[PDB]
Amino acid sequence: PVLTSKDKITKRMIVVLAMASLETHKIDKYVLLNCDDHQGLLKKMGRDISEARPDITHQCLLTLLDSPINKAGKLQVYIQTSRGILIEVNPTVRIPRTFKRFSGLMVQLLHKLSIRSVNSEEKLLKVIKNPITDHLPTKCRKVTLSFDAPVIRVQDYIEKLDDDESICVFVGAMARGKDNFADEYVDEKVGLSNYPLSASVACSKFCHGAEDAWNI
Amino acid sequence: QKALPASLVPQAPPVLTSKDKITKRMIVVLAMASLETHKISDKYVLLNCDDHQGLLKKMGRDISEARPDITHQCLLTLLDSPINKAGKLQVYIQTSRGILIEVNPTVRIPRTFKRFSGLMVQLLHKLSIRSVNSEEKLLKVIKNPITDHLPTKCRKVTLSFDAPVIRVQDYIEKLDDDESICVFVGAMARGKDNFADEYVDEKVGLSNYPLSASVACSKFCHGAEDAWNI
Amino acid sequence: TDRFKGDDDI
Amino acid sequence: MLHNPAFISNPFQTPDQVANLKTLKENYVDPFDVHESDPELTHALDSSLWELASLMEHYHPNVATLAKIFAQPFKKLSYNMEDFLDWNYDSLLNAESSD
Amino acid sequence: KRYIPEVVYFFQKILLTFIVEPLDFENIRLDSYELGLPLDVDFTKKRSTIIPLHTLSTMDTEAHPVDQCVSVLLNVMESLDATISTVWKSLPAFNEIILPIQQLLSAYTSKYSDFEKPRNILNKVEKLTKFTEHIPLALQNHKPVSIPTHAPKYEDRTRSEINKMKAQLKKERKFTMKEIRKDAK
Amino acid sequence: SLVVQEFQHILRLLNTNVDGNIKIVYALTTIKGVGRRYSNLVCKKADVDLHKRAGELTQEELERIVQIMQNPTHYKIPAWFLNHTLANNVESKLRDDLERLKKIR
RNA sequence: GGGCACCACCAGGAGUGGAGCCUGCGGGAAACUCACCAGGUCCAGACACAAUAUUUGUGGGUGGUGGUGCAUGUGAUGCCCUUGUUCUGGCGCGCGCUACACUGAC
Repeated sequence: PVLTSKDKITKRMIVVLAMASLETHKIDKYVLLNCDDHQGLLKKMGRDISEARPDITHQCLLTLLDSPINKAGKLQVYIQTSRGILIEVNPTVRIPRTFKRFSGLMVQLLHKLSIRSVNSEEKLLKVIKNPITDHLPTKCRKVTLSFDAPVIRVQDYIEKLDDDESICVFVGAMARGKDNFADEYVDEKVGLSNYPLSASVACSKFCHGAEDAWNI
Repeated sequence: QKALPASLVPQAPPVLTSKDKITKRMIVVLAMASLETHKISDKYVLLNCDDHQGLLKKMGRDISEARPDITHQCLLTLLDSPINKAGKLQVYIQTSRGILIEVNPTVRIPRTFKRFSGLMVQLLHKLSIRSVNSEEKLLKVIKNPITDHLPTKCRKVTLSFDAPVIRVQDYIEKLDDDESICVFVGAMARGKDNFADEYVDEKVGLSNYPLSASVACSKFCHGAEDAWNI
Repeated sequence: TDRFKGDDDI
Repeated sequence: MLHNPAFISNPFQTPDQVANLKTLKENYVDPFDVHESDPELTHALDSSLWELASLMEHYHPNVATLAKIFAQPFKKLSYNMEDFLDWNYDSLLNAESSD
Repeated sequence: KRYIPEVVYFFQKILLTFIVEPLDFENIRLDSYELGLPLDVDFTKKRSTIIPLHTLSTMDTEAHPVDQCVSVLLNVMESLDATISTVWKSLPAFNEIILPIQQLLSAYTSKYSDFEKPRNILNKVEKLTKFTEHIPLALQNHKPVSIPTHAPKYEDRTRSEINKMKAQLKKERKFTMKEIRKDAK
Repeated sequence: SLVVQEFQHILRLLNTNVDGNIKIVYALTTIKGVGRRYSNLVCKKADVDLHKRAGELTQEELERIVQIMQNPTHYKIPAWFLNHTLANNVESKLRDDLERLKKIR
């Protein structure tokens, strides 16, 4: 089946890439504001150099998209831009594995403001207005994956949740930033390991554990 | 009932290379990964899939094959993984051409593809790369074959799609004590899983669904950390 | 020191 | 007497061990006796330092840091009590001043 | 919301001063053993409380009645219970913190058996101790540190210029030698 | 049941630091400049145990050997106790004259 | 069908190739075409109470000589973004030998 926001009952996993750095620029056409492609232009724009990194978004995106629970069709991706742009990402698209086509896809998304298939039956990538609760389902639990919180074994936690109480997992995809951004949305903070991880490996660990508790 | 350990400074775990051939640990190889050199003529470069296709064509090989992106991304998640913090695995890259690469478990892989490629061509022509402190060579191109570099008490499997599926937690709990594991992954774009079937024993599968090499590596990493309580 | 941050730059 | 792994819980174990942990956490009783004069017989190997816990929750900054040095991982062994000796209210005030 | 051991010592000393008018508590070092409170208390609620109206009490305290000492006693009771519920219930050393204070007020009850604010102090003390758990400490636990990592390396002018000039000298001398050899032969 | 004791780690002597557990010979080598025979002779000159540790050698004998190292010649001590353009011209000349030699030959 | 071979099989052993010396054998960080890059100079110059013949002693206003679609120039428009004047410079191949092995040194 296909899981959309128009479904709002059954158990599912919804991921949040919070304040993911995704900025575009106009050189004469558009270019993504990738750090290593141009840093002097960022020096001119005043936006700090090591803060706009959409390759981390690419890595997290590839991880969530090729996780086996995606083949199980049980997740969906919500991106929150740092500038107020919600983006819904559907569970059945093949986002490019190459950074050139990926960055071009970002700039054309950012100035087409919607993406539908040429298959033209359902959409692929949607640009919808924040807050996120408009699409967040009814029995929804909102958990930050934070380093400071006490850690919890994923299997015990996923089974400790109820049946239809669906889960939304919040990760700040940035390199560096203070982790009290999601509090006005999240229920609670949980840790996962004794070490400063990466966003991608944390999301992979979480979908692996959820895979184990639902036995995919 | 039993005393606490005498010192309680939480020390770093002992870092590992191949010269240790005793300790029970984990090793991941990347098989048939595409990392090829060329000299454009006034600059050497690593062969890349998207941007240079007709020059791949004039060389005559397959753009469907020459792609290091999956190698880079798999390497990133592996050397980022928390078992790599616990210091219990190391990386061997077996190129499509044939070169052995030992990657130390203390390097920091460059996050962007351009910096990664520049490092890779420097490696493939220079044979060794030092740190920013310049006393330890983090990358070691070394001599075939890999089983003549592995530890002695290992089991060698490949990760294939057609194989029957198991739970890796079950497998690592089925192992013995000093018996390390050696998992061969296929980082090819599109090819047959016949690369090391004279090297290793048996094929293994992690789902009835096809994966990527990256998420397969993540699955094996997290089965490892759950089996070893880390 | 370095933990999911990136690299230095010349 | 400072921290006990039989009372720290592990996330990596069974309902069996969690239940047993709860039972022993209920049934524990400190066997220290203070009116005892026999120093080998005051069972003081079977107690914790709640006093040092409160010293961690001291009021003053210098004393608070000197208990968080007890909480921080045990690095060194030398402190030179001959230096730590001469202190009272007067010298303390001197150091701090310079309905 | 912090803690003061000097305050708990103050409580020890002052209550033994109002009991002494020693053997059960010789760890105390009292000061003026005399000015206790004999068995003549009326303990009505109309007795003088704190009355924080200061100098009228302070500069004229010396002519002691039973009433002013009763007042300063009940001031002590209020101050104790207030900072009890403010800090001392929360503190981890609560148990042997309030052990000798419980001794003191139970001694007041065995002396008189008449007050009710000390009696309810004792009752809430029993409630708080029956309530709280009193587990040993776990101060020494640390997350495992990781491996030290590093960073890769990849990409003297006059000395290197001397190097290149020396290479050019060697190459040119050898080449001219070859040429002279050939033409002469 | 009681016995009392009569130990100092890496020292800062003369602008550089020296280790603290090894014998006085290896100590006086890691002090910057001087040699083994110098070490053995000045230590038997100050009459210190050769076998003792650098954790040993407490402050009085320490400052004594500091006096000795700072002023050794006062202790009957010997002196072994202390411690482009032409290239351009010749290149250009030979290359020019051999150029002319090629041309005439 | 038969025989042979360290230019074959099989088992191993040792070399060349990293670094230095060398007889010898061949022979495009930044900028669609009076831009960028890099340097430095002009300025980032309301007022309210007291007082000298515009400035001082004491309180304080700050985003648009803004971009901007769109409908008939009409919109106390929605978003975005602000946080310019001035001169200068941009060899390949190749054999030998020596280093680097508590496979120790004195």
